[PDB]
Amino acid sequence: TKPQLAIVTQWCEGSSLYHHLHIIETKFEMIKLIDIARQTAQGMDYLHAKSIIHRDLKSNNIFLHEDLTVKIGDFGGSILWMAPEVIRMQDKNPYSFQSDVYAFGIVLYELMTGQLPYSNINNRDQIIFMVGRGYLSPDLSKVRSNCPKAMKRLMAECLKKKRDERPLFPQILASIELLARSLPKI
Amino acid sequence: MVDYSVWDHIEVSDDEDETHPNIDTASLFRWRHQARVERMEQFQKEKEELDRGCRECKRKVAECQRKLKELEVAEGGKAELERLQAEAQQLRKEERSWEQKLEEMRKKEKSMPWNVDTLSKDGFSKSMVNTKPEKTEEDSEEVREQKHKTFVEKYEKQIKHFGMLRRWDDSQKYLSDNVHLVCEETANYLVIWCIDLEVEEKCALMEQVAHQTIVMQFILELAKSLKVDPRACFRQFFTKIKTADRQYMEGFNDELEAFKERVRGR
Amino acid sequence: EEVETFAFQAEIAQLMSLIINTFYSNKEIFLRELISNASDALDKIRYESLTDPSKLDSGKELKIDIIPNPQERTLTLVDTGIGMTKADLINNLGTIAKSGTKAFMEALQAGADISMIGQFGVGFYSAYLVAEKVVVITKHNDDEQYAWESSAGGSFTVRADHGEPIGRGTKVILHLKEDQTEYLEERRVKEVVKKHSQFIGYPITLYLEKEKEKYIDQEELNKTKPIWTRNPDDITQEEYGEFYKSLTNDWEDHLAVKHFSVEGQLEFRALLFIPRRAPFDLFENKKKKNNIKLYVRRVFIMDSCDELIPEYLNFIRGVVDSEDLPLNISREMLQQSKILKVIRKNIVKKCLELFSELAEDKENYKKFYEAFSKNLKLGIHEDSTNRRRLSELLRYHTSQSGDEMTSLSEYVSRMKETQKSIYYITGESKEQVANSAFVERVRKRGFEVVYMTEPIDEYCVQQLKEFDGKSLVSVTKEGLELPEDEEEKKKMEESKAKFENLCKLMKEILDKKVEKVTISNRLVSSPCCIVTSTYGWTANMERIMKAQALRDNSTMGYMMAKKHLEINPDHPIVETLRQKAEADKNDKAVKDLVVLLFETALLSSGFSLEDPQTHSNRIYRMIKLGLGIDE
Amino acid sequence: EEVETFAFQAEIAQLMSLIINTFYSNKEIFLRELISNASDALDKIRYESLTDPSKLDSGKELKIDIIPNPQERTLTLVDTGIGMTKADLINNLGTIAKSGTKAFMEALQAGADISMIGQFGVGFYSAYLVAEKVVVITKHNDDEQYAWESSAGGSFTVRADHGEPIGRGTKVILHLKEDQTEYLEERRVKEVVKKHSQFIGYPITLYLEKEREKEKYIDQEELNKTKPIWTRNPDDITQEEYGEFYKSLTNDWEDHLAVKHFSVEGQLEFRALLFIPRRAPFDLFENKKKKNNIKLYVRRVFIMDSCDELIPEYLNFIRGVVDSEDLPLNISREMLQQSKILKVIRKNIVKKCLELFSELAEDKENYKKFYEAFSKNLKLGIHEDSTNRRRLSELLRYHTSQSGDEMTSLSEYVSRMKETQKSIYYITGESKEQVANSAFVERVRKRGFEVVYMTEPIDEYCVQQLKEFDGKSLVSVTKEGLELPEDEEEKKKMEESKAKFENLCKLMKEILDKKVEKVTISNRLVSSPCCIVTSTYGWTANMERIMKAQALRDNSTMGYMMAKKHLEINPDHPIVETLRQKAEADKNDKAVKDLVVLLFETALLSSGFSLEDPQTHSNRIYRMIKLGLGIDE
Ligand SMILES: Nc1ncnc2c1ncn2[C@@H]1O[C@H](COP(=O)(O)OP(=O)(O)OP(=O)(O)O)[C@@H](O)[C@H]1O
Ligand SMILES: Nc1ncnc2c1ncn2[C@@H]1O[C@H](COP(=O)(O)OP(=O)(O)OP(=O)(O)O)[C@@H](O)[C@H]1O
Repeated sequence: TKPQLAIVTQWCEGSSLYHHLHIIETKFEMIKLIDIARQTAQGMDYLHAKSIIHRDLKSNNIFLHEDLTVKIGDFGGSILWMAPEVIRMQDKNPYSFQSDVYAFGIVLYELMTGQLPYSNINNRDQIIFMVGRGYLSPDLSKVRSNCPKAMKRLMAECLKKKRDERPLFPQILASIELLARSLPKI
Repeated sequence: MVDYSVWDHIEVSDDEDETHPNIDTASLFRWRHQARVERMEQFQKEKEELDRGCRECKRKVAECQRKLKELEVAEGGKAELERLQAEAQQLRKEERSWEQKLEEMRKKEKSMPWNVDTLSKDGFSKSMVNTKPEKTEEDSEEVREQKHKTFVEKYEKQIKHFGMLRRWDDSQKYLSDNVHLVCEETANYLVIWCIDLEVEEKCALMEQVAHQTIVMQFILELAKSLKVDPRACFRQFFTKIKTADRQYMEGFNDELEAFKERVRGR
Repeated sequence: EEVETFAFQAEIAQLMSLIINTFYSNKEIFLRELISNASDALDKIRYESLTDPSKLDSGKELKIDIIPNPQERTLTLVDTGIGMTKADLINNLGTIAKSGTKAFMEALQAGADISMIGQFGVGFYSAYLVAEKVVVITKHNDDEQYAWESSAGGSFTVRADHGEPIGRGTKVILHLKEDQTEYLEERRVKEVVKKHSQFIGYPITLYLEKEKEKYIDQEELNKTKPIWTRNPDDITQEEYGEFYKSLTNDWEDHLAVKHFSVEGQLEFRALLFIPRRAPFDLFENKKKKNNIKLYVRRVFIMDSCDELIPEYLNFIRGVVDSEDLPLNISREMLQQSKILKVIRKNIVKKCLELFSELAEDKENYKKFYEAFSKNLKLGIHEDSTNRRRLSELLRYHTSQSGDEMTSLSEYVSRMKETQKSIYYITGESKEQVANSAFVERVRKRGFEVVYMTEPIDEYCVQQLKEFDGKSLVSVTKEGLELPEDEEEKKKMEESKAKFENLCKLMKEILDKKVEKVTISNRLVSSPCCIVTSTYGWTANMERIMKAQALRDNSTMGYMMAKKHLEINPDHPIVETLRQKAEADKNDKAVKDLVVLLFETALLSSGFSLEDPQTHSNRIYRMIKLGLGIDE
Repeated sequence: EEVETFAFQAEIAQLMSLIINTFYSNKEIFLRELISNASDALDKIRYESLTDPSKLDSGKELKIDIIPNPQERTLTLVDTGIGMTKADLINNLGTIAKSGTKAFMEALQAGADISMIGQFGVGFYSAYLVAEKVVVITKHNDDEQYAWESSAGGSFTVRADHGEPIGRGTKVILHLKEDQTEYLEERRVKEVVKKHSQFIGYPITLYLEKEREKEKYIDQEELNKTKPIWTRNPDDITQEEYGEFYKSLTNDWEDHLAVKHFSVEGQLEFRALLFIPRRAPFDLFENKKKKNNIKLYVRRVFIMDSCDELIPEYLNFIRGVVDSEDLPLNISREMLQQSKILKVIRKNIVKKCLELFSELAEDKENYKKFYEAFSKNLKLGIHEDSTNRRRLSELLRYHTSQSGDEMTSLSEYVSRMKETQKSIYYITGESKEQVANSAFVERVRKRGFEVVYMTEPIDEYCVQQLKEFDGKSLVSVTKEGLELPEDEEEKKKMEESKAKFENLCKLMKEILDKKVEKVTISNRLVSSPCCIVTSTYGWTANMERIMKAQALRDNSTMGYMMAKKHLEINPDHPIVETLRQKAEADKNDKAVKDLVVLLFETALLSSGFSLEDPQTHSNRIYRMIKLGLGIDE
């Protein structure tokens, strides 16, 4: 004789983004692959404007929430997101904003290629030494058929050789937004 | 006057009203806390370094004063004296620079804000548990008789003052101090009061007093169903009967009519 | 080359209009302002008395009256304070932004037992929010009696008068408006006075007219003195309880109490409380929360529990009185909102210490736990800072303690030598889970399982992942491993090859549904059971999620987990099933038996069947066959 | 006797101290105030040129500029407006509570056609909140260039200045202090301008210094580019403009679905603009999120966006703007006073939003998309709202027993019922397959009647309140005492059959032992031996399941008041007839007990309820499997 009222929920841990692209297929269209790449760029810009660094952004750290909402976090081999300066052994402080930029670039490569980087050689010690000296890099030919050219320029810029000729995040965000609001199909 | 310039630089590490829709909080708090602790420890290293350097420099200054007193009787040491004078003067001027740096550093640790553990330091604190014997209920028949006589007489005067009215909010506050005071014996005397009002054949007074009495007895019967005393259950039925729905209103009306017929036939 | 200086001026008419029509929101705070002024005057005369008693020969008591009159529209507010002289009357009551209290405080020695309200200046002009003409009558010790009259225009008249003597106080006569004649009704006056100014140290009284028609003197406007100001070594239990009854309208008393106070730059004094039984509309929200108030010099400022305590500690009542803070022009809000978040930390810390102290005696903890247990598990879900201190007040039923709840740290004591990790199970009732298929093996080797039988337990156990370096492992998730002997391992390895053929055939009959069928070691006396996979929902969580009213559905398929089947290689039924499958490749009886076995396994492992009519028909056919009826 | 008249006065230093640091929070506000002073100035020169030109020989265009200087810690706010003379630099900027806008509006001949911000006269000292030294340089059409300068506290200097040519306008220079030196950057200024004042009618520009390859200066006028649309006439706008505004007001990669645009020219004046998102946001049913859907705007200046009562709870997806012209406002321009007009605004908005909902229900292609996403929010209006229930129940579209994959409506279903029928039949279940071939709807679907399906929790929450339609009552097919109007020959046959199945009733009630409160015989089944129905007053099965499953229950009270149930059997099935024949002879046998327990348990299983202890039933099934295969023992 005294009804009720519907009650709201709290939240839940949505699926990780490494599950979507590596253990399942979950292939989206080209437009949505753009929107996710923009969301991770904006969020890292906010952290980088208060002197907070992250030290790693493994693709499983990214949590593709309900509907579509990217949320970087920290909860945690991972020698595939590291910079050619992290694997050094001097001064115990190689970390800077450019290393975050490099990790973001590798995330972008995984995101539009659809495959794990360095699929050719399978030896951890060999890979770490090779990145050390006689350095290599992922081959850029492995791309989607309809992938644009504006970002292929952005990817090559994020990981060149060194920490002095790498961009900062406002330029990357501006480039991604410019490419985003120009793309019906290509 | 009215200067509020001191409360301008407070800092909290777990603030929830500044976040980004692309960072999950949770881990943001840990980052902020770690940065604050690291900065505090760096400044503490600097301040303790300056303090211990000043202490050892004062000890060495006392030692140099003792050496000067010794040389007041002795002779020969000039190059050492000149080197000590030059080094000590340069060290003292750079220490004055460092002291001014610390004096500005206090103003900066005002600009770099107060944290939680600089604003206040604790005083006294006490805590009790109230281990009371929560079991108190006197014999049913004796309480019935004594409450009947005393409480039923006094609150019968009260209920005779109250029953000639029909208001709800007045009835609400009257039941508030009733559940402060009254018990089931007052309810039984209200029942017999309605019963002997039936014999007196006051139709409109029957309608009003029966309205109030059936509301109270519905409180009573809900109490019987839940075994929770009428003292403890007054606000919920009142707030659901003042905002009673149409279906609840017609149910209440039909139950009122049924109870009126039952009492008239009783 | 002709720089010339000037001085800042002020325009008066716009200033007054702006003040009295813009500063404040409500129209009910004028009573608060007037009461504050009267309290200050009484404080002044009281302080001045205790050096020479020659200043109290005209009026010995200190009081405050309220006299309404609904025939002439007046709201007189007589008091017996210090009074004002002519020069002071002109210079403070007729000069905006100048206060006479600050001068008295500054000239007064250095440090005294005085603490007064008011330093701004624009406070008495708030009477013109609801008023048309105000009159003030005053008398001091060393002057005559004077009358002040104005109408919030641009002038005021001050004259000497003869009339009714007062001792030494001040009268404020208020001629009310035409559309605001609802402040001469007594329920409204009582509500305003009780909400705003009820801890003033002096006896406010009313002067109503009830029924000769008498003259009533109801003093009950405030008769509950503040108790947090005095020493904590002189309050004796019962004194607390009364203050609790007259604070929030209860018929019972409390169960615990804290009386702490911090010092430094930001200082306050708190009186937190814990109730006996939970209110039945605790999670109804909607209504503004008023369980913790905030006072400055014993005058209400603002109430809130959305920013002073977290959302899972809304059952605690108290008082947070302080001494000085950065207030607004209308003392109804606080600049620098970070002070509130600083206060919240100390409140939370003291509350947790109180809980830990109360959990010592194991006789009153049960009463607190059986009525306030959901809030703790709500806190574990969203509180990263203190989740280790809140994970030790958890009591669980366990299968080595009959009808008494045990603690989590007590569990880790009575473990075995080779045991790692804690075992748990989540169900819907305490007897549905006591005798299930999964438990029937680990409970035969002397191990322990805890019983988490409630809806919020899943929300808790999803976040708390380890305790004291031990891992929480469930009994229903794709291949738990428990310490065992080597010989058992060799025998199980042989049996795995023994049953390697029927296992594939069942996967053939059962299409997309199960995902892999395997031999298991978790059963001793049941044919088969269903387990889920590591990364995904469990059965109970799926059951809870499918019953939420306001939640979307387009993400259900992404989260659900697959299910495996466990064939136990000792029951006779499985032994004969292998016999049948060995000779015949496909017979109707084998198909029917496999389907029925899977269906009962689904029914007994917490899952909900998607078409009960088929199962019912299958049961009815067998009932018919074994008792006669042909068709 | 003697009467002395006086006049009021003030204390200047204390008043200034009150102004600076008592009724201004969120320091950033200062910038807004300064901008709101430039715009007004510009407006004046746009009004003196309408009657006659040749008051614009000094400047042609109107603009607002911002120049930050990171080296001397200054921030300039150049503006080419009307200007100020010498007699107005001492009577306007050197007197508390004195404005020049109000005196300007007084002299007009009630022609209106102008609207300027501010009438109180304290808004320069908000700019004083952040700086320690303020300098003003001004020029007018009939004076010489003059320079104001102050550092707070009973002083200001008004010397003459010959050091720079300014055509016509004003120039405000702030000397920042060491603590607050974050307003010289790009992000802070950009955010403050974009959030507080971006719909001002003039081109705010910025002059920051960049580096390219080298101190080359940059012109970033994009501080405001989107113009206010809601001031135009509704008929003269196209769809692409609306889409562009919606996109660059809440960032989203898709346009809108429907848009409303109205005005209210009564004693109260406001114009609104409401949209409808194409896809529902993910976190729209949370606890305490900072709601921001409808934003207020008094004269194109942001006031507040949270509000308590502007739209009711269930209308949350609606997003847009609401512009007014006059409201009771505080001294800080962030809070509303006495909150009475909000009721009128809320009523009007609700009415027009419902009008839009009804208008959209004509085409049969967009309504499917709207209803697939925002269906839940309509089934809250029937629950909470009580004066709009009648016209909110037409927009509900359910499945049915005659439409394969097509959602029909209640009004369509009313116009398809046969003459004899007098009520609507519905069934509340868990899924659509589980509800399609159940046992309750077996007689009503053989006569040829129509039942409506309802498979979701919010359907229970709504149906519990909606009890009528066109003066017809809804009756469920899973409750006690459901009557199908039919001829009394079969009713007499049922009465005759109600006498030979009498002893079995009391035998079954005795054996089940206070688990069922009645065991009657009834007419709702054709091919099923048993089915369990609940009482007429009390929770149904599925409602009880939903009540139990949810968290935060407070389950002390609910457990011991609900869940009444019955049982009913059919006199046609061979099982029941054989059972009656068998129990006729021996009233203390053994097989009958096992059989009745099995029947009751299976009927409980396939009717929505949940078993109390699932192990016993499974063991019984296993035992029968074992005995029907010859394992014995
Ligand atoms: N009833 C009164 N008795 C004595 N002095 C009074 C009385 N009412 C006002 N005053 C005088 O008025 C002056 C202050 O007036 P006003 O209320 O405007 O300022 P305030 O005390 O700072 O403000 P508030 O109302 O917040 O306390 C003081 O000089 C005080 O002595
Ligand atoms: N840039 C300007 N150009 C011309 N007149 C100005 C300028 N800035 C201020 N004024 C003048 O200063 C006087 C007082 O302005 P003040 O800031 O004190 O309040 P207001 O104009 O009433 O309000 P607000 O600043 O909120 O618009 C007015 O006469 C106004 O015209």
